[PDB]
Amino acid sequence: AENFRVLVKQKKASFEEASNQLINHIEQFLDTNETPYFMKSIDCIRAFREEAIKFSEEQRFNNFLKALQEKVEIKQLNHFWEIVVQDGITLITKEEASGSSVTAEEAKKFLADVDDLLDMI
Amino acid sequence: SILASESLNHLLYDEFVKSVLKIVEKLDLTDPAANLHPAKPKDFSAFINLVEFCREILPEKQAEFFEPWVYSFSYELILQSTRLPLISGFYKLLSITVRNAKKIKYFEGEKYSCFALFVKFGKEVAVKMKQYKDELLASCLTFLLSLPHNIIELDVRAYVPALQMAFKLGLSYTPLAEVGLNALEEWSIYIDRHVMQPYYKDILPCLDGYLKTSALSDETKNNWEVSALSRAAQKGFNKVVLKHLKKTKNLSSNEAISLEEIRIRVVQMLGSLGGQINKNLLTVTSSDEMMKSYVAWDREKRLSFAVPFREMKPVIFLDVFLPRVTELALTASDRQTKVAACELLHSMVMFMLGKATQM
Amino acid sequence: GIAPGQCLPSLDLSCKQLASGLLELAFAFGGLCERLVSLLLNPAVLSTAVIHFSHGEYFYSLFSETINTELLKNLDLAVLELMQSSVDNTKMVSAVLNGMLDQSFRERANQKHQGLKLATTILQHWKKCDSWWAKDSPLETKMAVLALLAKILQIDSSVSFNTSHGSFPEVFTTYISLLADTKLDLHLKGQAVTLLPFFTSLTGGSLEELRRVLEQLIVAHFPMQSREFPPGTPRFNNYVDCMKKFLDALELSQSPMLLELMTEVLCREQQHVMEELFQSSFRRIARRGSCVTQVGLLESVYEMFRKDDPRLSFTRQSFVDRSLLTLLWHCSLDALREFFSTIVVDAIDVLKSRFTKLNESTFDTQITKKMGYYKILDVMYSRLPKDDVHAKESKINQVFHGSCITEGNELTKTLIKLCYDAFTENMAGENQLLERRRLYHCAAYNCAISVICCVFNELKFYQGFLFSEKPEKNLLIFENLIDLKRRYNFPVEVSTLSEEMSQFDFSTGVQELEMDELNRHECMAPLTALVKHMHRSLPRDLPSWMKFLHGKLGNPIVPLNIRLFLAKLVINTEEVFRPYAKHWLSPLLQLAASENNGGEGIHYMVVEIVATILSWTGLATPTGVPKDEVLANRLLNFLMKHVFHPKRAVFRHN
Amino acid sequence: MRDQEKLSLMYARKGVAEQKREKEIKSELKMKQDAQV
DNA sequence: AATGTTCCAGCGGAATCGGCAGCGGG
Repeated sequence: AENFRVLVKQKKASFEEASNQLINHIEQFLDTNETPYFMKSIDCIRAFREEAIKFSEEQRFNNFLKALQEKVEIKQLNHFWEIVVQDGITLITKEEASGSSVTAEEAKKFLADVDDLLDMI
Repeated sequence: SILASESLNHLLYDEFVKSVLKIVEKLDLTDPAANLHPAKPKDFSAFINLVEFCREILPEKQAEFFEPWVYSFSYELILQSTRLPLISGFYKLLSITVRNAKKIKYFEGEKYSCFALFVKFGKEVAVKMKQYKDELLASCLTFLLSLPHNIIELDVRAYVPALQMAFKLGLSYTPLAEVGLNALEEWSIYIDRHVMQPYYKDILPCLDGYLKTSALSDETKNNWEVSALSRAAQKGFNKVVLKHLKKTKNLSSNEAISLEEIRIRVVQMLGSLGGQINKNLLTVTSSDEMMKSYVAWDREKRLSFAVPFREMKPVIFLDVFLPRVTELALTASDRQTKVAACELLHSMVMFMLGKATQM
Repeated sequence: GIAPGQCLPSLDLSCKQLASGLLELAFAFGGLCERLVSLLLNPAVLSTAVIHFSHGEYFYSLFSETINTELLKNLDLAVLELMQSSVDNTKMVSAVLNGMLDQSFRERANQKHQGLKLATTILQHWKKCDSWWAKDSPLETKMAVLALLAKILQIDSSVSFNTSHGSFPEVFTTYISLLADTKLDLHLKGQAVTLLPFFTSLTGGSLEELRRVLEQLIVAHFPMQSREFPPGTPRFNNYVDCMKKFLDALELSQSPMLLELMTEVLCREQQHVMEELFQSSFRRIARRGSCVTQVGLLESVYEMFRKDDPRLSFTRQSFVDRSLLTLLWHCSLDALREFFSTIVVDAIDVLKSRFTKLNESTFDTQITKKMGYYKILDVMYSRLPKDDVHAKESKINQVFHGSCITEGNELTKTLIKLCYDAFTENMAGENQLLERRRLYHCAAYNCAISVICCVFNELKFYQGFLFSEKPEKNLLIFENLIDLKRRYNFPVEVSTLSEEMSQFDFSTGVQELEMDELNRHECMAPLTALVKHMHRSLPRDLPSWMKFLHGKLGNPIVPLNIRLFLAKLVINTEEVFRPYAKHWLSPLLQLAASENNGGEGIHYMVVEIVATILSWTGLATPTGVPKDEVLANRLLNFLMKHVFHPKRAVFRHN
Repeated sequence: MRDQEKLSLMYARKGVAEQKREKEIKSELKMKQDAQV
């Protein structure tokens, strides 16, 4: 699931039917505590970020970042937050819209009797 | 033919022979017929499987495929058999070798080396056979009588006691009787009709035991009792009967040879053997041994046994069955006759002892 | 003389033996080894009626035996100048090396020094062939390297296993490079992992590197969880092949490090595609000996289960449920005291904990921990004698400090009380984790069965522990064991040559009960077990426990599933309920006749119930009682009302 | 058994077993009668 | 040549019956 997963990521029929599936994949990869799974998940989110930027998918991008942030806050995982903040991935930061040239600030602003039975034996 | 094949048969045969030779070369053959097996146990099993497989694979397509292999095969087998004479299974391979080697002529005396090899080995084994037992002896007889002997006519006196031994070991092991018959046929036609002549009086009297059934052997039903083919036939001549006939035609009857087939072949041999030679089953027409056969074993009637009835108790004499009972027990040629004859002979001897010294 | 001069000089059985003797003489004359190697690697191509030759490959293929004998007579030279030409003639060099290797392997009986010398000499020159397994090398060459190495370290042993005894750094670098590449695919990596039983026996620092590269293999080459690609596709076939390779390698070398990978991948799926092979492998692992490494295996899987490891509860349960349990059962030892005493002290402590119902996640983790610990205790007690837990043995000696006045009955009651507390627990106010706590109660009762089956086989502790309930405070037993909501379906009807083939392998380098819906209730089998036990332990009725079952069974207010489960138990234990049959009519016949039996009036339990109830005829006399008579008549009327069932066989059966 | 095809294949194996048994017993009957007492 | 008769050819009803499938058992 290294190159075939990437080819799944690059394109499909619609902009769905592989989104939620890979959401489950990264969720179960986060469930197991092996770091390479976390690296695979960060690669997946990087690919999703570039694909959303290059395919006008800001809605999916921001919804996914908010959902994953809430989920990882809910569950007892820290090292995933460690690597994410070491990289920095959050919602769009330019103008809350498609395209602009504003430096990233939204990510920065959002992420700094019976008992007798026993003894009568 | 559909698959486009020029000489694949030749290569497969050659590789089969090479594989067999390699297996025999490293097998450590040091069940055994005399209280001895200081050898690897799983080697004889392998050897036996290979030997039977060879006998049921090698003889077919015996053609020029096997011709370049005879000398090498026979030489390896004869070496490793000379070093291991108690094997019972080098002789089977020798039998197959010689049968294939005389199916193609290969014998009119290179080739002469193989011929001298078999002359020596055949005489050697024909002398060593005199010390062997049932399976080893049967294999040795099979090999010996499988020798060409159309060309090995040399000292047939050495091979006659083998042939007749085979005839004795028939009546209980049919394949060996078949081998004896085939060998006698080959010797009669191909050997010169002047050196065989003094030996017929020795050979044929061994055949007599095969003519001892008088149409009383009805042990099994001599007709169809019930078959699915019979059931189908009883309701008409149609497709189901055709199917039952088509499946039963290719029964592949590999049961070796029935005893009645052997008896028929014995009669055909006797007839085909002439009328001069033919008379040699019997004795020699009022010599000493005939007139010794006309005298009762004992002149005075003993074993007077009174059969118990309700009122009489008449006396018969058991001393009149003893001859026929003994020749029956020895050479019954029928298992169910033989067991009854042996039982009666046991009882007779025991009666003999009892009357020898009773009250 | 074998070269055409005009298609091809055909050999024979004698034409080849002559040449064999001839060149055996030629080698007998003098050294001639350098010349022999020289024209053995000669690249002059031949052709026949196509070309596909090198006249050295043909030359070697013809003889290959006297050539190898001469090449082994003076091994050190021939090997050196053979690997001298590794780069330009890799095919023929590899073929000759394999030929000498398996020639020596054939001759490992008379000698042992020669194969070792050959292996050490090849390793001494392992640098000479680095282009073979380097990057950009053809994949066929890499497989050639793998097969060559497999032969090299299969002939004698992994004598290059420790402290760089041989050219260990080169071997290990080659092996890790082969396993670590990304362009390469799953089956070559499978034949690579076939060579693990030789490298999973070395100390840490490099075993860490092997573990890390194995983890990188498991990731990025295996399904997300499992069975995400369907059977038939090359992905599925390759994944299955790699799994079989891993499992046979693991069953060959009882290496703890492979457990934390095999069980790790097994137990993130609800049930794996090829799980039965996992359990067969584990059974093979445990049931052969070397008690210390068995303890190591148990400890490894136990550490996986016990450690914090924030993850799914289902995965943690699966750890013990599949891997550890099948390890414990099959064969560990009758004296495997190490894990035994290691777990006694800490299992009970976890059992003596308090359910922190604040977060569902931590509560689920606690339930799973207790369930696993106490299934472990179940298997402990089941496969273990009685004295070594009650007598003057290491029971008091380990649960308390040293020998104690009490004999062995401290841990017994210490766990039994909490057993009974767990499975006789009120559930009225709890509605958050139903199935999980149900499994906890079930396993509670299972190991209760196993323990009390070994408490000095006393006549009556079974009634007071297994069967005694306190309904006045909603302290029940079977209302906890049974789900009481899953409607059951109940369908209507359903020597020398062994050595030779081993040499060929080296050269090629290739070679009770019905589980329907209800007997699978994780308490059914042990229940029948202790019932058949305590019947065969020592006629109004047996003291109080069949009275308990009778009251729970012969009562149409006890909810349906308890009655069904008890009826199935009676069916499976009719052998022991037979001499008390006269009481088991109103319950059994009442259940069969009752039209509230489930579904359409299920026609499977009725079949077995009637077969059992009619088994003891001449006994139990279904007449003489008006309720019994009316129940029988109801049964008969209903039974003939439903006979047809268009299938002919079942109609005849009815 | 609700699957007619699976039952049929199981009896394919079974019936070829009785066919082989019948052929081998028919072959054996010859010498079995020949040497029977 | 107009027509009626004879003759030949073709279709269908009805009874029979055999085997062709498909369907259970071994």
